[PDB]
Amino acid sequence: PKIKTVRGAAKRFKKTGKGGFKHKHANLRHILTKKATKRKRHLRPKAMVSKGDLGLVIACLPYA
Amino acid sequence: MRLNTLSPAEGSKKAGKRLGRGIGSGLGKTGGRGHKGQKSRSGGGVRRGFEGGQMPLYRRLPKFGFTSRKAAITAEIRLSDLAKVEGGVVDLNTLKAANIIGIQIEFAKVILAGEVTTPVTVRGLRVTKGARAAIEAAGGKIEE
Amino acid sequence: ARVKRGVIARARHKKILKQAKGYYGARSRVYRVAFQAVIKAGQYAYRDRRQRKRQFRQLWIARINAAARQNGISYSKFINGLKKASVEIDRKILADIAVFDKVAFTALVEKAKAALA
Amino acid sequence: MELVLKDAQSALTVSETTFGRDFNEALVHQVVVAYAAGARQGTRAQKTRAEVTGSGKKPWRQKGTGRARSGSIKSPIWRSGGVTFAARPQDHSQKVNKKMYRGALKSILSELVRQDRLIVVEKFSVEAPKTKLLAQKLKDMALEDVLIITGELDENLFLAARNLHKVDVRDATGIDPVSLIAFDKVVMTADAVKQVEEMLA
RNA sequence: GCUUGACUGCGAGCGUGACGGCGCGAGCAGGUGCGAAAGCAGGUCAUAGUGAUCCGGUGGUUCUGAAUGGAAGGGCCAUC
RNA sequence: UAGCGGCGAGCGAACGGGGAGCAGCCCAGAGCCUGAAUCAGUGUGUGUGUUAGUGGAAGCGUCUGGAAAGGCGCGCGAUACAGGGUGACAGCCCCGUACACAAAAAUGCACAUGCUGUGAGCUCGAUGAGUAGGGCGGGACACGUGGUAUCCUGUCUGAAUAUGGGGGGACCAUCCUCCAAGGCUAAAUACUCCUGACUGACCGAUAGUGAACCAGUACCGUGAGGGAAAGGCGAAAAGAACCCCGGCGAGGGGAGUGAAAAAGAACCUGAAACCGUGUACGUACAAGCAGUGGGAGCACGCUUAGGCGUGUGACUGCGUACCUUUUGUAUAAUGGGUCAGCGACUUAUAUUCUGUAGCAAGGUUAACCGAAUAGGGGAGCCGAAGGGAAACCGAGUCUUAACU
Ligand SMILES: [K+]
Ligand SMILES: [K+]
Ligand SMILES: [K+]
Ligand SMILES: [K+]
Ligand SMILES: [K+]
Ligand SMILES: [K+]
Ligand SMILES: [K+]
Ligand SMILES: [K+]
Ligand SMILES: [K+]
Ligand SMILES: [K+]
Ligand SMILES: [K+]
Ligand SMILES: [K+]
Ligand SMILES: [K+]
Ligand SMILES: [K+]
Ligand SMILES: [K+]
Ligand SMILES: [Mg+2]
Ligand SMILES: [Mg+2]
Ligand SMILES: [Mg+2]
Ligand SMILES: [Mg+2]
Ligand SMILES: [Mg+2]
Ligand SMILES: [Mg+2]
Ligand SMILES: [Mg+2]
Ligand SMILES: [Mg+2]
Ligand SMILES: [Mg+2]
Ligand SMILES: [Mg+2]
Ligand SMILES: [Mg+2]
Ligand SMILES: [Mg+2]
Ligand SMILES: [Mg+2]
Ligand SMILES: [Mg+2]
Ligand SMILES: [Mg+2]
Ligand SMILES: [Mg+2]
Ligand SMILES: [Mg+2]
Ligand SMILES: [Mg+2]
Ligand SMILES: [Mg+2]
Ligand SMILES: [Mg+2]
Ligand SMILES: [Mg+2]
Ligand SMILES: [Mg+2]
Ligand SMILES: [Mg+2]
Ligand SMILES: [Mg+2]
Ligand SMILES: [Mg+2]
Ligand SMILES: [Mg+2]
Ligand SMILES: [Mg+2]
Ligand SMILES: [Mg+2]
Ligand SMILES: [Mg+2]
Ligand SMILES: [Mg+2]
Ligand SMILES: [Mg+2]
Ligand SMILES: [Mg+2]
Ligand SMILES: [Mg+2]
Ligand SMILES: [Mg+2]
Ligand SMILES: [Mg+2]
Ligand SMILES: [Mg+2]
Ligand SMILES: [Mg+2]
Ligand SMILES: [Mg+2]
Ligand SMILES: [Mg+2]
Ligand SMILES: [Mg+2]
Ligand SMILES: [Mg+2]
Ligand SMILES: [Mg+2]
Ligand SMILES: [Mg+2]
Ligand SMILES: [Mg+2]
Repeated sequence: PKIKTVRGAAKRFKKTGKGGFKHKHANLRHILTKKATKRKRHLRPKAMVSKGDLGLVIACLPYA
Repeated sequence: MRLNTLSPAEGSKKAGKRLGRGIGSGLGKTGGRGHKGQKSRSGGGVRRGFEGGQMPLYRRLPKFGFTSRKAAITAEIRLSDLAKVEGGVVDLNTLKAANIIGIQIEFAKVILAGEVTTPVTVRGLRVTKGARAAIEAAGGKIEE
Repeated sequence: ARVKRGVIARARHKKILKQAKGYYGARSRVYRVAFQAVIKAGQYAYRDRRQRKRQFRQLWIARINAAARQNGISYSKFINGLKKASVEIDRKILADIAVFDKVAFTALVEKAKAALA
Repeated sequence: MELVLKDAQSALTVSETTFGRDFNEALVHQVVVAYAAGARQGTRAQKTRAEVTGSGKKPWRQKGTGRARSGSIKSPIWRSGGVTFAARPQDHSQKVNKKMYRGALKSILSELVRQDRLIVVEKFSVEAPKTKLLAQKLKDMALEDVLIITGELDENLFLAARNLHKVDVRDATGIDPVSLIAFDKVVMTADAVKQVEEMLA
């Protein structure tokens, strides 16, 4: 049968033009008052999945 | 050319691995699985994304965004597609008739990709700044 | 495509049992035991192609020593003497001469002694 | 590209694309193998340990008997047990890309021409459905093992050919890659050559 | 003494991590404080004072809005 | 995919598109004209099938052999060279096969034509209430109560009824669309205890059914239930008259049959473990994985008369099996009494990468149609554009009031 997407992964990663994946940074959901504006500002843009983790993401998203 | 003088191309037919057929094969005994543990077992191995119990990457990162229903009914047309319609009048129905866009597409944009050389009239479609200049340079026109 | 193994299995077992001819008891009769015996015979044969070269040189040396000492010189001085005389005759041949041509061996000893003189 | 006739004395003209291309052995091989795979029926099965007739009772207790542990009388280790990877009916057919099929046929036909195995004729007919007549016609033409391709498949020639095992008679629509290779000679009517010309072009 | 730079948007480059992350940062834009001025200031001599994701709450933002206009709900930003 | 989801594991649509197949009607009611229609039922024609059957071509000589269908030579049939049998492999010996025919009787079907009931059509009405909806509890919907539409209803309630009502995914307005609470309806779809025919890169007696055989038997169990083993003389029984030893035995030796009896029924082939008889050599002062390297002697062959070969192996150097598991095993750790047979990385569908082939800014079709491995079918799918959560913009885009 067709492989099933890991649906939680599909909600967290989007494939980019050269076949990497963008994700949102962790640590910007709550407990924000104590965090420096600089730290939070750098967490706001999307980031690319690292080399070590790409295998895990690709396994989860066969139809990306 | 006989049924007993045909050969496959060199490199086209690699023999499959056969595990567990003795020492000389190089895949005897353990069959490439190493010694013991979950991965050596029949049916053995952990599920996709499992990292040993550490919160996995697809759960320690946050969800983001929503899915647009409008994006699914919006297409992009290349300049190369404009010559492929019948009659040199590009609109949503003529693009559908030429199999350029799907039946359920409601909105389409012409972008600067490929080349237009024939003169064409684009009707009821959005056109990029660059596509507009290319269509008009090729003698065409864009009707809003 | 069911494949029966009997013809090939028989030929393989018979090949091993033929190489185990002369071995004692189960070693010439029983495949499981004969197989181990044939492997070990092969391991020893490999080792002993090296050992054969050691054992023969040891034998030649012992005989040269006996013959040299009958002519009033030790092996170690005899060999040194031959090397100083530029005689390149090897130990297989010297030991052969020591047994089969004692006058020629004596001539080699006198050559060795002259080079040491 | 010219092909000459036999019963009429002419030089018919055909395409270099169809009847003059180089022999692509790898392509032809793939299509011939696919054709043989498509002939397979794939009808068989064995019984897994689930399907062998017998009870699910554990043959003897897990511990204490001094025997190897047993779970099922149907174990594939056991005489009368299941087949470990019991066969099921299979579909052995392969996909052949349409262009690869047509490319293979062009290679085959071009090679038949190069090897002087394609014989073009104006007409090939028999007066009656009599095997003796066709046998006489073929020995006249110095043919024994031959594929005969006609425009319209007539009853008389089809019936005359049936009991000659070395002879087969097709219409141009019924050509297949294996039969073009398998027969020693291929006889084509001028009509059939046109139809194969149009089919491949 | 005077003050709100414990600023907002960004950030060359670098450190440290398997990763998630964490850290240092001149400089650029806007607006600000102190100083006559050069200047200094994006918290505190530095290194501890912390908790991913989910689910939900509050404010902002017509980004989305299942016939259409709205709305609900969702997104995005801030925050709990 | 959209969604659902301790937003975990997992679950998973629809809209819309391409196909197969297509078929629409009746009551909730009178009247008018009439019973015409179409379905059934029950009769008889009419073909056409089924359940027995009939005919069905063409070969001889010679060689080998127990036997010819084989070899060799020369003929003949073929709308028949499917297949099976016959003393080895047969188009022409036999049974068939292609093809052409056949039914007293029963019966299926398709027509046509009698007959019983069913009653067409047309104006004029009518239009399913403890129901829809609601509250509570559950269930069903991909949808876990969620912002949750829609469906079902155990419980308590309860409309409007065409100027009316349902739905369009909370809800409202507008617009669109449909008409619940009565019912019938072929085809395309599912399956095979069973019957016929045909097929297989399916098995070939530990396989294939549990069962090739008097097997769901023997046997086991109070019972439900469990559940085997076990095929082959030969072409033909010509299955061994008769004689001899023996207990009027068993068993054997002759004779005879046969191509063969070491095919003799304990029967094709007849492996291995295992057990014997015979011969050569070794072995009764000698210590251990039993071999290996060296090696005398003896016996028997042999083509220089030479050594050479084969068997044996006194004496001597070296030398603690195999598997597994381990840091590490002669290990006194595991496993194996031996042999023979069987016994473990497969299959399907998705997906990615490599190789290879085709075509190439294109590539490829699925179901299905087609007698078609052809051909048709481009519905789709992947690719030629990305950025952004998204609207949206687009070789850019996002970020930000704006970017060095
Ligand atoms: K491996
Ligand atoms: K034929
Ligand atoms: K500043
Ligand atoms: K003959
Ligand atoms: K026959
Ligand atoms: K109710
Ligand atoms: K309405
Ligand atoms: K059974
Ligand atoms: K059985
Ligand atoms: K020894
Ligand atoms: K251990
Ligand atoms: K133990
Ligand atoms: K693959
Ligand atoms: K490929
Ligand atoms: K940029
Ligand atoms: Mg937030
Ligand atoms: Mg290895
Ligand atoms: Mg192991
Ligand atoms: Mg381990
Ligand atoms: Mg491992
Ligand atoms: Mg298991
Ligand atoms: Mg834990
Ligand atoms: Mg299309
Ligand atoms: Mg077989
Ligand atoms: Mg033996
Ligand atoms: Mg079985
Ligand atoms: Mg096709
Ligand atoms: Mg301080
Ligand atoms: Mg401090
Ligand atoms: Mg939750
Ligand atoms: Mg709306
Ligand atoms: Mg709506
Ligand atoms: Mg006949
Ligand atoms: Mg025979
Ligand atoms: Mg109604
Ligand atoms: Mg309702
Ligand atoms: Mg209700
Ligand atoms: Mg409700
Ligand atoms: Mg309810
Ligand atoms: Mg419920
Ligand atoms: Mg509603
Ligand atoms: Mg059986
Ligand atoms: Mg057998
Ligand atoms: Mg008797
Ligand atoms: Mg015999
Ligand atoms: Mg026989
Ligand atoms: Mg026998
Ligand atoms: Mg002694
Ligand atoms: Mg003593
Ligand atoms: Mg002893
Ligand atoms: Mg020792
Ligand atoms: Mg240990
Ligand atoms: Mg050791
Ligand atoms: Mg020990
Ligand atoms: Mg011991
Ligand atoms: Mg042990
Ligand atoms: Mg153990
Ligand atoms: Mg043991
Ligand atoms: Mg895009």
